[PDB]
Amino acid sequence: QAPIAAYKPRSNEILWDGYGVPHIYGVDAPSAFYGYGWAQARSHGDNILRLYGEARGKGAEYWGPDYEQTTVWLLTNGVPERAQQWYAQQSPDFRANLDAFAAGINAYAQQNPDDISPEVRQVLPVSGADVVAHAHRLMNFLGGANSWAVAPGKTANGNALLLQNPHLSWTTDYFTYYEAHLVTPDFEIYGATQIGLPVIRFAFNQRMGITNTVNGMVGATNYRLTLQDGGYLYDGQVRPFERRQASYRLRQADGTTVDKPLEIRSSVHGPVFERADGTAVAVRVAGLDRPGMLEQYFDMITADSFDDYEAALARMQVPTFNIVYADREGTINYSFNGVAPKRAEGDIAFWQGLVPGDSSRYLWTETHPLDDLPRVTNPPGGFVQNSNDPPWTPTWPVTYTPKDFPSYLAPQTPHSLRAQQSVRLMSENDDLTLERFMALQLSHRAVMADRTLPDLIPAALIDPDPEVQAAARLLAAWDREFTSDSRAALLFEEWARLFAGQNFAGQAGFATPWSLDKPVSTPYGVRDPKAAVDQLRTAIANTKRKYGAIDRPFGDASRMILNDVNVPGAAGYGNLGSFRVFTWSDPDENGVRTPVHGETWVAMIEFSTPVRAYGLMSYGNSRQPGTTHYSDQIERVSRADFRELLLRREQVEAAVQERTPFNF
Ligand SMILES: [Ca+2]
Repeated sequence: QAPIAAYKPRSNEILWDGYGVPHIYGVDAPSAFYGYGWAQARSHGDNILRLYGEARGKGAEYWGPDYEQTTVWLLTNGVPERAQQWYAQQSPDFRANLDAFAAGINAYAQQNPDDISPEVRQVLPVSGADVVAHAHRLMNFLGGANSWAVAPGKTANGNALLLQNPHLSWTTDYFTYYEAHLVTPDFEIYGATQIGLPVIRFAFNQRMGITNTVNGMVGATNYRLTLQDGGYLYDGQVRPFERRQASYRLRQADGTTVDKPLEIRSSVHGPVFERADGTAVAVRVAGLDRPGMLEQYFDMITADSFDDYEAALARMQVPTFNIVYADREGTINYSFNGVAPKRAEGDIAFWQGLVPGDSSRYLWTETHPLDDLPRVTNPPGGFVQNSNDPPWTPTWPVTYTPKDFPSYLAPQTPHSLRAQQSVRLMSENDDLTLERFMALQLSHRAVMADRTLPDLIPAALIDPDPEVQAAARLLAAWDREFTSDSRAALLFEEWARLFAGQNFAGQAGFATPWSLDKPVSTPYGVRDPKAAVDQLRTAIANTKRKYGAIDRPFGDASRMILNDVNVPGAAGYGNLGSFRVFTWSDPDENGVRTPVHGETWVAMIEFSTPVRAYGLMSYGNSRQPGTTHYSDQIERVSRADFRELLLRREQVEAAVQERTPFNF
């Protein structure tokens, strides 16, 4: 009935498990934020300090030419200054949490100076504003993911299920996910978030949890300016620019710095940039007046009820993202979230291109409230999903159509085959257990082979080239599954690179086009079989060149390699239909390839009492030099051997490998 008793921390301590996951126990909120700062510094200190330095607008100053473009970009958009403003604009309670987090970082570095790379030492001390600045850069001035939520009625046990499944870069520093656990007398949060963020974006606890995917919210407008007589033409008149003289320091090879002038020009729209070709472009970013994004996430993930959650969401301080919610009470929700300008005309394509910058006709000033955006709560189908598809099949049966919303909010483009799989996997299954839920997450179907091979194979068999004939039989015998042992998968990928373009998203070659009326079974067929066979001819050559043969085992070429761990790969490209994603790189000279992005933080939660959750982090929980917690999870990933996620104090106590008492 009621959830299990909340644990009441009586001292400040971090209990680390064997995988380098910190369980931070604090006697109050600032204590927990401090411990969290300390832990992030231990696990990712170098890259966090680097990023904070950048978000200060001091990249060029600290590290020279390689960081200058970012410095100019951030200074022109007034990011470091706005962060100082946002910091002061925090509620006093949340500002104290931000101060504590920054102090935790500083105290870690103070106590462990040997753990801090020489190049980033100059960044210290960090402040609450630094924290705010980085979050500002990340959200407003910087892939893929899956998301599932399942309602009780669709499960065997009667408890909601949740999937957290972002697919960002395995290398990009600011996209590094970190797993942590925060406990105070008043709240509990478990999950993953980008390094440097003091709040957990992919969070769950005993009561509730959320996950995120990219929706590509069009939160900015690029205005083409008409330059005339030193100014710009606007409503038939020439307006002079706002001009501000700024400057920044650039580190030289000899370790000195040089002062570089930077004039920031602004039109009524926003700051002005000149492009390569010579187009003067004013950039107008929505939601610059929304200082509460971090606290919004915090209030969302510590909500005592769905009503409280929705009230926090409705603040409109989080500028983008599809956000999916589930709780132990049994509510599931999908929200197409972001800060979207109210506009009187124009579809999404119009607002994504260069918009005329000569007229107040196109100057928006207001943004949509939450109730104007596509949302689904407890739908008849008993699930919600999003795999970066436009928000038109978030559940099945659908509860709204594209007509119900302004045409500028979201595209109406063909749903990817991964997204089609996502809908099929949830809709086609009933009486789900957590085990089965987890099994479905591993899906790696070559859906595009289902759509194309029935037409391609017979066409290829009539080609006079015996090697093309053999290729057809190889593809024909394939079970259309991206398994390690597959001898046809690599060849099929190579054919698809031609048939459907290098991103596998091309549509022109299908016989039957995509249709929202058949959203999980179109597009289908091969429009021009003869042409497709010539593509296979080329693909055969490409496969042999890249991999050495047309039938090399998929998991022999596709490897997951971190430090000295080298394990076989399975699953693949989302746009080919693989739900579980590994975006394999181009191969090296031996035909070996590894994931550029794909599965990173993967968690599956059942809101039973107590909750039960399993997860993995592909690239471990630390990237600091010398850590044992970088390559220590990837072998488990290769076997889909998920860790039980430990939220209960006694579970944490049984798993502890390191104890860090702390003071605040
Ligand atoms: Ca150390």
